[PDB]
Amino acid sequence: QIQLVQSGPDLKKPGETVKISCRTSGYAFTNYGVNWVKQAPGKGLKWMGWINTNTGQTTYAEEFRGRFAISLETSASTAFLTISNLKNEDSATYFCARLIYDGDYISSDFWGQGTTLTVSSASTKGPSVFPLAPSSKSTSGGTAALGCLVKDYFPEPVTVSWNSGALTSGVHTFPAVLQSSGLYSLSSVVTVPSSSLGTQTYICNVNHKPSNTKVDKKVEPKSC
Amino acid sequence: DIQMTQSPDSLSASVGETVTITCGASENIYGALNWYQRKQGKSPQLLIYGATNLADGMSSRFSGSRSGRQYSLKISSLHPDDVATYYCQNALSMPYTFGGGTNLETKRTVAAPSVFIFPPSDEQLKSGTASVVCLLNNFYPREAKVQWKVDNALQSGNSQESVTEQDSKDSTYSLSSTLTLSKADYEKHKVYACEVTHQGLSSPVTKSFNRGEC
Amino acid sequence: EDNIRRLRALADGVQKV
Ligand SMILES: [N+]
Repeated sequence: QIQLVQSGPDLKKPGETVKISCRTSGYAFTNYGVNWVKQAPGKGLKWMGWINTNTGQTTYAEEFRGRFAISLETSASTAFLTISNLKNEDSATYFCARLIYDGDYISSDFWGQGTTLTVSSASTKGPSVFPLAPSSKSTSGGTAALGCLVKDYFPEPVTVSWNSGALTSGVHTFPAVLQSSGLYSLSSVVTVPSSSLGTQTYICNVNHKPSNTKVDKKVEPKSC
Repeated sequence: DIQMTQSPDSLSASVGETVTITCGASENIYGALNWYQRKQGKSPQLLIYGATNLADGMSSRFSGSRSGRQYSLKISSLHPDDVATYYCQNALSMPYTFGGGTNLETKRTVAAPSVFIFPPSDEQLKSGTASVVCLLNNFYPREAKVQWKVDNALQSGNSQESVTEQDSKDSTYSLSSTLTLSKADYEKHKVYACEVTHQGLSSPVTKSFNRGEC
Repeated sequence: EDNIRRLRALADGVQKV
């Protein structure tokens, strides 16, 4: 299977340097280009640049010509995006995509999962995870809702999953919102069968990689 | 550099309806145009290449056309899972610049939210804070008014809302409202309630609990 | 129009598969 796996999210201070990696597999690395796309929050896709995985030739959009460098580790089928002298405006999610050219048309046919970079003076803070316990007040006949409150973290992102991924149906993970404190908070909820309560174990798995915070919170019923 | 002008910014249509998104190139780009679909929380996916060619593993309901410097993405029959942001891209000469993108949403019938409420956990209360959460599940349209009342006193300034992106199966939204109090303030009151006002509700709905029982 | 497309790609150094 063709895959492009990028390095994880990162928090950097202004003026520092970050190196984002794109580890590819499932195809002949040096027969296809690699290009990078930036997406700042609440903005569209912005094409950044390209590297020839064979010749090493690079080309950048005007905006990114100065502090940005695409490079290779060919033996490892990997491409890198290096950003120097980081600015607050560099906070964004970066994608690498495979660039294919079939002799007629050029396109990004396979994409990495994205890498979220935050540039900030502030230090990282890991979330506190609290249960949203199911009760008579979160029950509707045969369905009950329950969840996790993921509170007070910085920066984005945080990943939330249920029962280590085994539970996906009925899950709503809400967009993070900024609190007055300058920290994010979100909740993840799932609707499940009421008859499963007290029998089916429910655990939300929360991962905040920038702070290295991993929490598995078991959510149990409450009297209400 | 080629500038791509995408139109419109956002677009809403009923299921089964045909939808059209357009892109204008600042110069002739000779049919070298891609469309990408971006579903919420996922990576962009190649949708159309060479202006008119369907990418591998994408629905035949999608097609592309060209008229001079005007490129069109067409969906013959809209399905709920088509909700996404669509991007065109200059693919002739570098830089392969994108258009501004188009948010596609579904129109569906009004749907009343299911309202649930969660009292703060013991673990949180031990830390000195109390977060109360009101959940509005699976409703349409997105517009909803949520109000908090503590011992029947309307709250202001101490709550925050978050709403999901439109659901790819039933085209509904969900919303969480979180009310945050100090533990001290929380324990000075009994009845916590959120009152929900919505198109699908003939009159506003209240979900409430009594502290000390919760 | 494949004429121009192929020239532009050539000009940019794009890898053809
Ligand atoms: N997007």
